Amino acid sequence: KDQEIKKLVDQNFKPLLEKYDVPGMAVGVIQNNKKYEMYYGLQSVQDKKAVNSNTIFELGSVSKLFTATAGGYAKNKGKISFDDTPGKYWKELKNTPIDQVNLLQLATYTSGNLALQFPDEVQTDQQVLTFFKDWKPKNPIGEYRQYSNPSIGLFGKVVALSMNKPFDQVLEKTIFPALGLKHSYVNVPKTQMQNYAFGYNQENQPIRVNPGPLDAPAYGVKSTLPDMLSFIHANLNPQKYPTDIQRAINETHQGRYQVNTMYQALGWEEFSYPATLQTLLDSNSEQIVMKPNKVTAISKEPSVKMYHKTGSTSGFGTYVVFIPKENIGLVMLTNKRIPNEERIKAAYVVLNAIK
Ligand SMILES: *[B@]([O])([C][N]S(=O)(=O)C1=[C][C]=C(C2=NN=N[N]2)[C]=[C]1)OP([O])([O])=O
Repeated sequence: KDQEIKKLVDQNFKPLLEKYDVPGMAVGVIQNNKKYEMYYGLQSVQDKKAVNSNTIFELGSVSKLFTATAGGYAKNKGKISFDDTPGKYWKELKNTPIDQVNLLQLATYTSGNLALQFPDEVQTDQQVLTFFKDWKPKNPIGEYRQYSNPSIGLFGKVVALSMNKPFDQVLEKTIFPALGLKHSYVNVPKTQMQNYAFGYNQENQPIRVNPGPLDAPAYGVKSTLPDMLSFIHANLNPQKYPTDIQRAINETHQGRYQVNTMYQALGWEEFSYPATLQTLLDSNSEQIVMKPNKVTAISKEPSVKMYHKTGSTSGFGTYVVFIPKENIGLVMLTNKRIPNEERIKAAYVVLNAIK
């Protein structure tokens, strides 16, 4: 039955490469503290270079899981409180309307007036500040979820301030080493550049992620399959990790509110396990991801939880899912974006099939 993991991944993930003309894929499963790595295709088409365990992929919004973790770590070191407001850490925002939004609300997208992206004209340090100064409320604060790069991006920048280090150094010098990660970066160094995949766009042109305002906390991490698998292992089995990072991790698992069947935890999305396929699919529906939705308090506290997160940049897809009580998880990394539904559906069949 260990011998079936490979066959399951070939049945469910492998056809997506022909169907979506994807150059390269890495799929990892972890089960009962045993890791399985499946690699497909090429990290770079023009160089005929294979996907392998050194291959670095862009994680996109799976990056928000690291930001959430950095938030949990800073809360439990007493550097921040989730009841604080950003003006306490970014002086220049004190007494402004955005300083009525607390850090949890920023992290969990409920400021009530923040869209998916910054405006394209917002780019520099000063334009970012200016944007947050000029910010004014729209929906009642804390009542409306709209998925948002600037919201969690500011939470990220506040966490770095509370730690007196820029955000990239928070991850690379504190958070990634505490998790045992060897090849995860906000900035891929010179000596690893030959391991960094090209991404491929919808016209199969090789591309990489562009700079943008507060990109690191929102979508700027790159990692390998083994690293991601270690991250899922941390999440599934955090007793082995330093106390500090354990408390951080636990903090990311606590659901804060519900949108019907989807609970919003810190970074992660949480569901009752077992979740139906449609529950997992509808979590990244146009309605949930693209438009405001009024949240409610958690009514049904799930006893057995599962967690997932999707991520995309223009050239890369990512999906990450784990279920504590089954001691199982999966990671998919592609260097071409494929529909979220496909990633979700393939992971559902594999994880169900293994028990
Ligand atoms: B995350 O992956 C955020 N998705 S996004 O639509 O906001 C997005 C951010 C950044 C890029 C990009 N910048 N430079 N190159 N590519 C593209 C898209 O959430 P998710 O999983 O997509 O819902």
